[PDB]
Amino acid sequence: TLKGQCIAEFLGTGLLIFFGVGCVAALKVAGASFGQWEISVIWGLGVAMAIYLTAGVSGAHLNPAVTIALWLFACFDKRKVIPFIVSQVAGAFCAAALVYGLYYNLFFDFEQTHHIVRGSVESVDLAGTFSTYPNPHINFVQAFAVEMVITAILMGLILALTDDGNGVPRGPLAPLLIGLLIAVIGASMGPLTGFAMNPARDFGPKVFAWLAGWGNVAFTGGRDIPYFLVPLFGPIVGAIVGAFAYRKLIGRHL
Amino acid sequence: TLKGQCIAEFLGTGLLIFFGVGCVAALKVAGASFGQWEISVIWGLGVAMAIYLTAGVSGAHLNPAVTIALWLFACFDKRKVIPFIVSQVAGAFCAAALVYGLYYNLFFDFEQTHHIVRGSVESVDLAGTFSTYPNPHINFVQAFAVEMVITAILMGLILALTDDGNGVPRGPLAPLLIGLLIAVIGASMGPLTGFAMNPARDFGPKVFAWLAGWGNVAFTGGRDIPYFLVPLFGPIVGAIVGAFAYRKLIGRHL
Amino acid sequence: TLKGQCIAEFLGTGLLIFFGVGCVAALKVAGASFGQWEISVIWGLGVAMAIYLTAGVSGAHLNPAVTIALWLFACFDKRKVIPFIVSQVAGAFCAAALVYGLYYNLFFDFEQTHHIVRGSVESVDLAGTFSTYPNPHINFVQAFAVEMVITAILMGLILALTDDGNGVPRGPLAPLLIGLLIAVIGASMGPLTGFAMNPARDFGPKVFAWLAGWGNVAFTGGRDIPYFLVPLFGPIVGAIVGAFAYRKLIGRHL
Amino acid sequence: TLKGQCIAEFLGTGLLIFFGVGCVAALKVAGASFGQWEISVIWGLGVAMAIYLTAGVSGAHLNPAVTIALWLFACFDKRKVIPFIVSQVAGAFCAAALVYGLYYNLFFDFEQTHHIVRGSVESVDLAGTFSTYPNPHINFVQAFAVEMVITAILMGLILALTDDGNGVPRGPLAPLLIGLLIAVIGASMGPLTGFAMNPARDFGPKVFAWLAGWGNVAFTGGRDIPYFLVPLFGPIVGAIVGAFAYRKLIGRHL
Ligand SMILES: CCCCCCCCO[C@@H]1O[C@H](CO)[C@@H](O)[C@H](O)[C@H]1O
Ligand SMILES: CCCCCCCCO[C@@H]1O[C@H](CO)[C@@H](O)[C@H](O)[C@H]1O
Ligand SMILES: CCCCCCCCO[C@@H]1O[C@H](CO)[C@@H](O)[C@H](O)[C@H]1O
Ligand SMILES: CCCCCCCCO[C@@H]1O[C@H](CO)[C@@H](O)[C@H](O)[C@H]1O
Ligand SMILES: CCCCCCCCO[C@@H]1O[C@H](CO)[C@@H](O)[C@H](O)[C@H]1O
Ligand SMILES: CCCCCCCCO[C@@H]1O[C@H](CO)[C@@H](O)[C@H](O)[C@H]1O
Ligand SMILES: CCCCCCCCO[C@@H]1O[C@H](CO)[C@@H](O)[C@H](O)[C@H]1O
Ligand SMILES: CCCCCCCCO[C@@H]1O[C@H](CO)[C@@H](O)[C@H](O)[C@H]1O
Repeated sequence: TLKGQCIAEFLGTGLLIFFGVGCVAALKVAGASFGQWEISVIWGLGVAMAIYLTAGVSGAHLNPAVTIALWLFACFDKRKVIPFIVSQVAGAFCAAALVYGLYYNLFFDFEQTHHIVRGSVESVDLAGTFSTYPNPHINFVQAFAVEMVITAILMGLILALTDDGNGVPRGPLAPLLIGLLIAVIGASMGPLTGFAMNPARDFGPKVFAWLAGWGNVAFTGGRDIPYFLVPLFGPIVGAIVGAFAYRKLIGRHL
Repeated sequence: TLKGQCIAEFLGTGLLIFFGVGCVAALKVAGASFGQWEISVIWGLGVAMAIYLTAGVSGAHLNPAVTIALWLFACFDKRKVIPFIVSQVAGAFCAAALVYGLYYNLFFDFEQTHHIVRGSVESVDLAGTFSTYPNPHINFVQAFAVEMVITAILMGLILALTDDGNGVPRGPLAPLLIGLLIAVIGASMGPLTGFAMNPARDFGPKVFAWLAGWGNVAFTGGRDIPYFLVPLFGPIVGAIVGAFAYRKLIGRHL
Repeated sequence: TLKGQCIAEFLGTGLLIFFGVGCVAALKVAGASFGQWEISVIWGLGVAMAIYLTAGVSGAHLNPAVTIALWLFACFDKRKVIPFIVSQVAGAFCAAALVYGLYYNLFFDFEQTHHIVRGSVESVDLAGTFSTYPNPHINFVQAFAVEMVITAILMGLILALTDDGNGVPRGPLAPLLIGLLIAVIGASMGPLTGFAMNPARDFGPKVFAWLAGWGNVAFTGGRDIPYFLVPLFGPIVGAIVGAFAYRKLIGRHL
Repeated sequence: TLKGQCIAEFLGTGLLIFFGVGCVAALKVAGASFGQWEISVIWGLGVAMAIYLTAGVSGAHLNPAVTIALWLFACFDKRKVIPFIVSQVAGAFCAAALVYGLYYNLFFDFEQTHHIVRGSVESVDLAGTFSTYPNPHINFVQAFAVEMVITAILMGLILALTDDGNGVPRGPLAPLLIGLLIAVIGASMGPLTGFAMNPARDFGPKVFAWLAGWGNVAFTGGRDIPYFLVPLFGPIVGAIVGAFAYRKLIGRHL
C-alpha cells in the first residue's frame, strides 16, 4: 500500500539523516574527534540501517535519484515516483529539524564563543552540518561533475550488489555492503562536495537550515551560482548514467 | 528456566558494561586515543557480543527498558520482568566494580597527578567512566528528551532488525547489526547525554561509583535536579514509544 | 565471453583504484585525517566492492599477479592471461586519471602553497597519491622482499578464503574477508612499500603520474635503481610462492 | 594427520603475530597513527584470518591456553596437546623474526635518533613491539589478575560463539566474531597488560626479542619479578576458568 511505503521512505530517509547530520553536528559544535573515514562510515552505516528498516515495505529507495533511476530502468511504478520523492524530502527535512532540536544549545554556544554570525558567509561552515557545500578550490561545474560521477557509481554498485544473477547472491548482506560502499565513496570523494548524491538528503536539510537562521547562504553556499542545484540535479543525472552503465557493460554479460 | 535466564542476563549486561566502561576507563585514566565513533563502536560491538552470549537462553534483553517494552508489546512473561531487571542491574553493578578493580591504580595515580578530589564536582568527569552525564550546555528536560528519542529509535530498530516478516531475515547477523545501530546512535547523539538508553547500564554503575568515593555527585552530576532520573525513566518511556511506533507505522504494513 | 570479462576487469581494477588513490588524495592534498589503519581499511574494502562487482563475470582477478598465479596453479585459461592483464592495467590507468580529474585543483593549490615543484624529487610525496614508493630507510632489495612476502600471503589467503574444502565455506562473505585481509596487510606492512602487491595497481597509475607532470621520478621514486620494478615483479614472484605454499602446506592436507 | 595440523597451527599463529606485531612495529618505529581501538581491531581481525586459514585443518587453537582448555573440557586428544603447543610457539617465534626482518632498518634508525640503547631498561618500549609488558602503575599480581580474567572471557565467549546449541548458529561468521571479541578485550583491557592471553603469542616473540639484542629485559620488562611468567601462566589459568564457567553457568542451561 502506497501510504505505508511513503511512511517507510519518510522514516528511512529521516533515520539516515538523523545519524548523518548528527555525527556532523557532534564534529562541528560538540568538538568530537572524527576523521574523513569515520564521518563516511557513520553515514554509510546509517544508510544501511535505514535500508534494513524499510526495504521490506517501500523497497528502500530513500533517494530521489535512486527512485527516478529505478523508474527509468527497473520498471518502477511511475505513479509511485512523486509520492516517494515527497516522502524522502519530508523525512530528511524533519530529521534535520530533530537533530537541530537535540543539539540546539551547542549551535548557539558555539556561534557565540567563536563570534559566528548565523546567516553570514562565514556561517556556511556550520550550515554544512545539514547539507553539502563545494570545496573552496572548485567551482559549480567541477562540483557538478563530482556528484554526477559518484552517484553513477552509487547506483551502478547498488544494482551490482542487489543483482542476484551477478556472482553469489548477498542476501541479508546487501544493505550493509551498500553502506560500506557509501562509506568509501565518502572517504575517497567526500572532501570535494560532501558526497551528497541524494537530492532529498541535501535539499530538505538545506531548506531547514534556511528557516533556522542561515538564510540565503544555506542555498548559495556563499557563491555566485546557487549551489543547491548541484546536489539537486547532479545526483539525478549520474544515477541514470550509472543505472544505464550497469545494464549495458555488466548486466548484458550475465 | 528463569534462574538460568537471570544468570544469562546478569552476565550479558556485565559483559556489555565490561567492554563499555572499560574502553572509557582507558580513555580517561589510561590516556588511550579514542574518538566519538570508536567509543561508540566499542560499546555497540560489546553489546553485540553480550547478545550472542545470552540470546539463546534469556532472549538477551540486557536492558530494563527493553524488558518493560517487550512485556507491554511483545507478550513477554510479566512474571519474568522484575527478575530480569534485578539481574541486569546487578551484572552492570558487578561489571563496573570489576573494571574499577583492574584499572584501580590508574584512577588514583591520575587523580593525584591532575589534583582531582574524588567526590568533588570536578570528579564527575572521571565518574563518567561508569555512567552517563548531561553535556554542559543542556538541562534536565533537554537531556530527558535525548534519552527518550534515541531509546525509541533503539527499540524501534531492534524490532525492525529482528522482525522476520520485514524484508529478508537477518539470521545470525541480527546481533551484530544491533551493535552497529548502537554505534551510530552513540556517535550521532552521544555527546549530549552519553547515549545511556539502558536504566541498568547507568544506575548500577552509578551506584558503584557512589560507593567508591564519588559520593552524591555520582547521582547528581553536580546539578540541581538529580541526574540519575533521566537515564532511569527517559529510556523506559522512549522504549515504549519506539516499540509502539514500530507496531503502528511499520509492522501494521507488513 | 572474453570481451565481457575484460570489461569487468577494467571496471573492477578501476573501481579499486578509484577508492584507493582517492582516499590517499584526500589525505595528501585535501588535508583529511587518516591513520595507517583507515587508509588500509579503505583500500581493503574498496577491493572488496570491486570483487562483488566483477566476480560473477570475470572471476575478479583485478591483479596481474593473481592472474598469472591462477594460470600456473588454478588451471586458468592462458589465452585469457594477457587480455586480463591489459584490462587491469588500463582500468587502473583511467581510474587514476579520473581521481586526478576530480582532485585537480587541490593538487595545484597544494603545490603552490607548499612550494612544491611537480616532477622534482620532493614531489614524489604527492606522486605517492597514485602508486607506491619505498620507505626512506630501505633499499631496492629490501623493498622487493616486502612486496614478495606480502603478496605471497595475499595469494595464499585468497585461496584459503575461497577454498570450499577448507573449513565452513564463506559464501558471500569471501570478498569482504579478502578486503579485511588486504586491510591488515596494509596496516602491518604498509609503511614499508605502500602494500602495492598488484602490478596493475602500481604501473598504470605510475604511468599516469608520469604523464601528468611528475616525469621520471614517478618511476624512479628519486632513487638509483628504478623503483617501478619492485611493484612490477615482486608481486608476481610472491603470488606464485603464495599459491604454491597453499597447495603444498594446506591444500594437500584437506 | 597430526603433522598437517601442526603445520596449520604453526602458520596460523605466525599469521596472527605477523599482523599483530606488524601494526605495533608501524606504530613504534614507523610513526603511523594508531589509537587503542585500531591496534585492537587489527590484532582481532588478524586472529580472525588466522582462524579462517587453519580451522578446517587443525581446528585453529593458535593458543596454548585454548589447547589446554579444549583438552580438559572439550575432549581434545591429549596426544595432540604438546605437538600443538610447540607449533604455536614456533610459528609466533618465526613470525616475530619475519616482522623484525622487514622492519629491521626502522628499528635501528629509530633507536639511533632517539638515543635508545637496545637491551637497556628504556628499550622495553620498543621490545613491546613483540610481546606484552605491564602498565607502569601495576605490579606482578595485579597484572596476573588481568590476563587471567580476560582470557577467561576469551575462552568463555569463544565457546559461546561456537556453541551451536546456543542461539542461532553463526556458521562462517564465527571466526570474524571471535576477532571483534578480541578487539573489544584489547580496547577495554589492553592498556593494562597488552591483552596477551596467549602463552605462545608472548613467549615466542619474547624469546626472539631476547636474541635480537633486548637481552634480559625482554623477559623481565625491567621489573623485580620476571614478567614473562604472567603471559605464560595467567592465560592458562583463566582459559580453564572461562571454559569451566561456560559449561556451568551457560551450557548447563541450554
Ligand atoms: C518541524 C518544523 C520546523 C519549522 C522550522 C523551525 C526552525 C526553528 O529555528 C529557528 O529559526 C528562527 C528563524 O530564523 C531563528 O531565529 C532561530 O534562531 C532558530 O532556532
Ligand atoms: C524538489 C525541490 C525543488 C526545488 C525548486 C527550486 C527551489 C529554489 O529555492 C529558492 O532559491 C532561491 C535562490 O537562492 C531563494 O532566493 C529562494 O528563497 C528559494 O525559495
Ligand atoms: C562487588 C562489591 C563491591 C563493593 C564496593 C567496593 C568499593 C571499593 O571502592 C572504595 O570505596 C571506598 C569508600 O568510598 C573508597 O574510600 C576507596 O577509595 C574506593 O577504592
Ligand atoms: C531500580 C532503581 C531504583 C532507584 C530508586 C531511587 C534511588 C535514589 O537514590 C538516592 O538518591 C539520593 C539523591 O541523590 C541520594 O541522596 C541517596 O543517597 C540515594 O540512595
Ligand atoms: C585519460 C587520458 C589521460 C591522458 C593524460 C592526461 C594528463 C593530464 O595532466 C597534465 O599533464 C601535463 C603534461 O605533463 C601537465 O603539464 C599538467 O600539469 C597536467 O595536468
Ligand atoms: C606491463 C608493464 C611493462 C613495463 C615495461 C618497462 C617500462 C619502463 O618504462 C620506462 O622507464 C624508464 C626508466 O625510468 C623511463 O626512462 C622511460 O621513459 C619509461 O618508458
Ligand atoms: C629465524 C631465526 C632467527 C634467529 C635470531 C636472529 C636474531 C637477529 O637479530 C640480531 O641479534 C644480534 C644478537 O643480539 C644483535 O646484535 C643484532 O642487532 C640483531 O639484529
Ligand atoms: C614453553 C615455555 C617454557 C618457559 C620456561 C621458562 C624459561 C625462562 O627463561 C629464562 O628466564 C631467565 C630469567 O629472566 C633468563 O635468565 C634465562 O636466560 C631464560 O632462559
